Amino acid sequence: KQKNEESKKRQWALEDFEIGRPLGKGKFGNVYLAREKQSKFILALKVLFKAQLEKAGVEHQLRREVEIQSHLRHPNILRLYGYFHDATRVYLILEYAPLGTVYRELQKLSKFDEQRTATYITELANALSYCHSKRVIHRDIKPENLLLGSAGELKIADFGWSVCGTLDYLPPEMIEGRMHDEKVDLWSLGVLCYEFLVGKPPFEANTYQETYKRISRVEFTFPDFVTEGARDLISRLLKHNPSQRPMLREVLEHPWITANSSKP
Ligand SMILES: Cc1ccc(C(=O)N[C@@H](C(=O)Nc2ccc3c(c2)/C(=C\c2cnc[nH]2)C(=O)N3)c2ccccc2)c(=O)n1Cc1ccc(F)c(F)c1
Repeated sequence: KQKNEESKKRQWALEDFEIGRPLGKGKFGNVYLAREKQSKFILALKVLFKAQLEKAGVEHQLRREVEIQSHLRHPNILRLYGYFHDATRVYLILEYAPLGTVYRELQKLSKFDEQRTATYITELANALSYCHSKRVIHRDIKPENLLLGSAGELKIADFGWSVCGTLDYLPPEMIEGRMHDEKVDLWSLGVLCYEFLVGKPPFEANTYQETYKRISRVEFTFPDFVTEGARDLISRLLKHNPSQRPMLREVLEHPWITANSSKP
């Protein structure tokens, strides 16, 4: 299912694949379902236009991110099989996550129950701990960049790595131009946790400027249905002071998480 091949190579051409239905769209590329002709392996092929990548000044980010990603082997991170190119465009060979994005699940369910939410948060904390363990700090984490495996397991799908768009998930130190460390994504978990339970992120607003101020001020409120344990956890993660966010160990041990996650 996931342990295909570790020898990533660039002798792949478009003629190796039968192309299927469009899976999603982004600014630069379309992602398609695809099947490798020889093996019949189902995967997703994301197609990005080279000229657009260079024009936007992100091609170097892509080379470095691909190189990093090729090293990451983890059940809650989408596995990257390889890449190649022709004259017009650049092709990324990605794991196919059949149950789709958490974003769509949120749109379909309106909000998640504490069980879905705490399972998702455990999976994210595990994945970010693994990423942090190899010097790979993460940028923002969006429900759009969370996929679901055949058993409903979460897969981190965004390239927010290191050796923007909407800010909803960015911590103050990332938006105020301050210094940021691995604690940025702890902020991200609080934002995602809130959105999972509530159905929108804690600082959502009609305009970018309003949102900027709400994040900077940490101006958010809890609806009544949000339980005492979740309020406490979100409040621990959504701290202005990076130094005040917990370690991932502490997150995984939080009594609301331990009492609510469905992860055997
Ligand atoms: C901010 C952001 C968000 C998302 C991406 C991103 O690309 N995810 C890739 C992806 O979806 N894989 C994938 C694999 C198997 C799947 C599915 C999806 C799926 C269903 C589906 C689709 N849609 C809702 N459900 C299904 O059933 N099986 C992807 C790669 C290339 C093109 C499109 C998607 C991302 O890069 N960014 C960063 C970003 C980019 C451009 C900006 F301008 C910006 F500001 C920020």
